[PDB]
Amino acid sequence: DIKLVESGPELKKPGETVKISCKASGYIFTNYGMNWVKQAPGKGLKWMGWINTYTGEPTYSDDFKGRFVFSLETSVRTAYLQINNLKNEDLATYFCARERDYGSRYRGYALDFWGQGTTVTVSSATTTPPSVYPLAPGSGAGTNSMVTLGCLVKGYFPEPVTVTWNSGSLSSGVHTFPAVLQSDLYTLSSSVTVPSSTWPSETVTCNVAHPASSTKVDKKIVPR
Amino acid sequence: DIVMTQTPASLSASVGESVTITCKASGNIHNYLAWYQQKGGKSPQLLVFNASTLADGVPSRFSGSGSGTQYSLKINSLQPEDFGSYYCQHFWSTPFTFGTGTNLEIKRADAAPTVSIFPPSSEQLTSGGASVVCFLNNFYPKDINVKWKIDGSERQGGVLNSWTDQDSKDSTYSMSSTLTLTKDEYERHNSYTCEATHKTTTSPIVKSFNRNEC
Repeated sequence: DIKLVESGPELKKPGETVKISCKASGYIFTNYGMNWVKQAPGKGLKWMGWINTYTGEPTYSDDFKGRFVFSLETSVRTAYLQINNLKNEDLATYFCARERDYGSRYRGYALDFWGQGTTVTVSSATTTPPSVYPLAPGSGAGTNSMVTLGCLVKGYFPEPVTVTWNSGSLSSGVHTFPAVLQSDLYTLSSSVTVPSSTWPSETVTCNVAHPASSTKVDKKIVPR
Repeated sequence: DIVMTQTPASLSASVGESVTITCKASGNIHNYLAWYQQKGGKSPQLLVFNASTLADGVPSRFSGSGSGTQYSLKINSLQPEDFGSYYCQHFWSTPFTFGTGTNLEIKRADAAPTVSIFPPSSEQLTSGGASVVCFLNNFYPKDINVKWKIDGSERQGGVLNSWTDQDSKDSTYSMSSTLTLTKDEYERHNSYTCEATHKTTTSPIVKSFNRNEC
């Protein structure tokens, strides 16, 4: 019943500001403190501070003084995290988390319910849609019980993109590889393995979406 | 401020095996500590709070202990999906700092990658570009090297590699390697080869095609 939902991924230029929201429900919002946690890619969790949901008074880690501001809008059980004068080191995912209990102030409590996290990309690079390419086996490879297919999602910015197969009806034997940034452009691929007795007989398509550019491609994988 | 020193940085153990993660506080935190588990690209999950109390719904194979400055997280009889990152955190006085984290990998039998190569698509070539892709799927250990060869000569420039996280079901890893060239350079050569060197073989595990785009 209790759940915290955060806003979507943000793309901001250095020097700009970003405001993240965290909507709570399922409990008395004003009874539990709300904490904020940062996590840069491949790095660990960093406590930023917490905000007293009853008084609105924030408490920041000395490492997050000045540029960060926690706020509230109790009316709609929402907590906000605003970051001013963004810099590349602010590029990371930010989580809001509820304190498991209450009653004390000087002490803290474990974080039981967490938002899904909001990824903030700090870059000057421009938004670019991806090109979606079908990856079908070579003509003269054949043979076998299984056949591996794929899709190449190239030249987009920023993250994320979603890639599914046959609208999600194909999930077994699927591998989606993390995007790699090269020259301000992202590239990612995904592979799917199905019975050679089913493809090319039965249709296999990868569904690709890039929210930032509103791109939606359903690329059918056809023999060569 | 009280800082948490977590050990070890990484662990690798087999299903059914046991492991212990340590976290020492720079000052007495009187049991105000919790342990979290975090899967790649997901919110951390609370495992234990108040040093040894199991969070609701968490398997009993996870247990916490300790007092003063010394705390431990013990995982009893590992399950395939216990891989991921684990963090401790204290909350005796702000700041409520987290430990550096411990990455846990499930150790399994070595497995050679299954290699698949893919010539550039017709729609990418019309755009003037040409990416040759190679999938190296379901292997263990994670360490692997891919070498690209154009007409027999290694090419190390314009290559982008990406590894997946550990598979929750079979505990293997997979990696994709993309070689990008202009359509012009792609079409002035014939054989394109992708060679993987992995602990599982003393010879390269190869896959190639010639520009009839076989």
